[PDB]
Order: sequence, then C-alpha cells, then structure tokens
Amino acid sequence: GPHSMRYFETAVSRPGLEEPRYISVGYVDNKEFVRFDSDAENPRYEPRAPWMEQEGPEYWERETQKAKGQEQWFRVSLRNLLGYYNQSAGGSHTLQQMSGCDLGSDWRLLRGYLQFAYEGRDYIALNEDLKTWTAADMAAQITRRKWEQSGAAEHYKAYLEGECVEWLHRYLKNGNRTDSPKAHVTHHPREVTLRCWALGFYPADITLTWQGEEMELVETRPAGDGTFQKWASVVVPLGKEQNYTCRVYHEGLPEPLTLRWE
Amino acid sequence: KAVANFATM
Amino acid sequence: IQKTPQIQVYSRHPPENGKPNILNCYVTQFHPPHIEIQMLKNGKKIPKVEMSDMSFSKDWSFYILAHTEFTPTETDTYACRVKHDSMAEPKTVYWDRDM
Repeated sequence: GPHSMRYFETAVSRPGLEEPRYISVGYVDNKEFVRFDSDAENPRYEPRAPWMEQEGPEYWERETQKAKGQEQWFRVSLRNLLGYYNQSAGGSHTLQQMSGCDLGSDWRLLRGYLQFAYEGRDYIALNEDLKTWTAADMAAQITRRKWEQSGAAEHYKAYLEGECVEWLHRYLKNGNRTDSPKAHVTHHPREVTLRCWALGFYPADITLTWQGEEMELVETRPAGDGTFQKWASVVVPLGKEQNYTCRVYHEGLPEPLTLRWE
Repeated sequence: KAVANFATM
Repeated sequence: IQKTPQIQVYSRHPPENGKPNILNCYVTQFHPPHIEIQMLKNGKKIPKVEMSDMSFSKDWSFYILAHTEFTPTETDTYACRVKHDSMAEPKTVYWDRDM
C-alpha cells in the first residue's frame, strides 16, 4: 500500500523564557520514529522505534546538528514574525511546520509537503507543484517575496524529491499491518439508545452508520495501546430494535461489518 | 531524515 | 487566537467493577499548547497521572492524552479537569462508563 513521511516541528515563545522551546517529531506511515526536544537534558534526536537503533552514529550526529540549526531558524523567524505583525513583547507565540513526502504503492513520489503556521494559522505553504508558494496574509508577503527572490522552492523541491523519498525507502526496508475493528451494539434506557461500538482497530480512520435509509457520535480516540475506539448512537422506539442496523467501514475489513442489537 | 530550512521567514 | 479544548474521558478496556483498567483523558483541538490537565477520584487528585508527549494535528491544533491506573467501583466518580487560556474557568468532565 501507500507510504508517507512527515516531520512536525514546533517552536514556542513565552513571555520571560529567554529562548523558545523547539520540538521536532518524525513519522513514517504516521507512526513516530524519531524525536528531538530542546528542553531535554541532552538535546538530540532519539530513536522512537526499536528499528531505528540500527542507525550508526553518523545518522544521529547529522540529524541532531540539523535540528540545532532548525532551533535557530525558528528562533530568528519568531523574531521576524513579531515585527511583521506589529506584535509587542509580553505575548506567547507559536510557529509550526509540517514537511515530508507521500509515496504510492509503487513507492514513487506522489506528493511533497511543506507548510508553516503562525499562531496555529496558515502562514505560507509550498504548492503541490513544488515551485510556487501560497501565503494568504499581508504580513506573509514579506516572506513570500523573500523566498521567491532566494530560490528556496528549488531547494525544498530537491529535498522533497531526493532525500525524503530516499530515506523513506531505507526506513521502510528497516521497518518490516491493519488491525480490524471488533464491533458490537449496546442498549441504554433513553425510547432507547442503540450504541454501536468499534474497538481494537488501526489506523484511526473509520466510519459508522445507522439504518434501509441513511445520530450522535464521538471523535475517534486512542485506547492508549496503539489502537483506536469509536461509537455511534441513535434514539429508537422500544421493540423496534431489529429494524435498525449499524455498518462499520474500515480498511482492514474484507468487507463492511453489519450489526444489529442482539 | 529531516529538512533543514533555507531562508528564514 | 485560542481554540477551546475538546475533552473525552473513557477507559481503555470495557468497564468492570473491581478489575484493573486505565482511565484516559483525551484533550484535542486546542491552542495555544500550554495546558493543565488533572484527573480526579471522588473529587481527589490522582497521584501518578501519565502524560503523553504533546503533538499536533494536520489542522495545526494540539492534542494530548492523559492516562492513569484506576479500579472502577460502583460508587466512585472519576473526572478530568482541564485548565487552558481559552476558558475563563477550568472545564470538568465526568467519566460515564457507557460512553
């Protein structure tokens, strides 16, 4: 099937705090595999999956040193943004970045990603063409023009098509499953409530329906054990239980599960 | 491997 | 601008009185990332509350999982109390074994 790599990076300023806290987290197929936190005693990228311990000391030295470079980057950019938005000293501020690559099942590059947010809101993103930028805000135009004049896009493109694809290939060999949902319905004395539960599944993505014709739900939640939970409920007249069926749709299923109150 | 950004904002 | 935390309180394994389990407090969709999460047992703070590393979603909002060892009697009340800049008062949500 398809594959992906992402790095999610955060820098956070607070009022007194001399310097900002920088965190970088790396994901391969949405599972965390490396992490760097400048708050740590010895700040460095650590393996986050046993299959990463196999990387030599060159890996950890080069990656750790890159992260220190990012910390500074985020530090300087955090200063610039303050000025761009005519913000003053005394506030808390956040700068975020997502970057990485999507591969198809053939392992070819489907899509590069490079996006940034300031105060949790879209700031500037590299378009899918990997050549042009989108930047909504007026303040963002100082950066867009700066980055057009500097040819940054070409350099982000080179990383996205080269190094990102290349090391994901490597990681995927070193890292060598969907857990299906077990479903069941519960009964609660609302006129009664039918609650279709879904449990033990991975990945989180899932749909639950209630029926004949096409309801309360909860957001998908982690069990804490790597797997996910969800439920969905409807209010139903008494005795009229069997007239209602729940369908669960998940990628790990051979076909959608069908259930009723039993 | 992580990207190392280019020009600052 | 702040986004107010969404909170769910629930157990890892289907609930059974006397039998060990884990109580989760899942806090999502908030900004900024500074947050205080407490878990409560009959009104009393639970001591060894495990906190996941904070992460963020593709919409740039932050999320985090607090959990703790707990044993669910018929009589005990469990809550999660969240304090965050987006809310003037701390927000409390109670464990409901059926949700």
